[PDB]
Amino acid sequence: YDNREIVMKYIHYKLSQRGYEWDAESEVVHLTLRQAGDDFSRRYRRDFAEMSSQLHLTPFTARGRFATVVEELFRDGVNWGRIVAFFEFGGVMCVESVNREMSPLVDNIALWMTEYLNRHLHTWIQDNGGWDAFVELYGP
Amino acid sequence: VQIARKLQCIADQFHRLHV
Repeated sequence: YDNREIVMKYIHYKLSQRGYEWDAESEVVHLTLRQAGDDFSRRYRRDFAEMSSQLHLTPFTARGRFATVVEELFRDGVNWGRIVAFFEFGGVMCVESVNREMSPLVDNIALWMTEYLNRHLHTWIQDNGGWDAFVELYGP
Repeated sequence: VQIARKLQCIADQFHRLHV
């Protein structure tokens, strides 16, 4: 399961569902991930609304904000819920980027998400049943 | 008001519903 295309497909979905357009077996993981995400965003929508209004994205601080939030998110543990939030947070930042016309920032966020998946979350995912475990937990 | 704190909190509520 390629972590990059997991990111790419997810970000593209979340954006196109908000009205933006973006130049981007195994398909089950992608479908399950974005379904869990839409459910996550819906339930805590007011919260995500308050979070997006405090992001305060600038081209200078962007990568710092991503690094900081993500680090504190997994600072004291990793579970599938937090991994979903990690994708959803990435989505929030990508949406707030095109909201201010910083399209190139989306590609960078996509890069950062991918880099974080390979470097940190990957070992956890493998040692916790792989993505198949996630599908069994967030599917039917 | 803190972003990662709230995100982490609701993430765990979401996860506890799946056990």
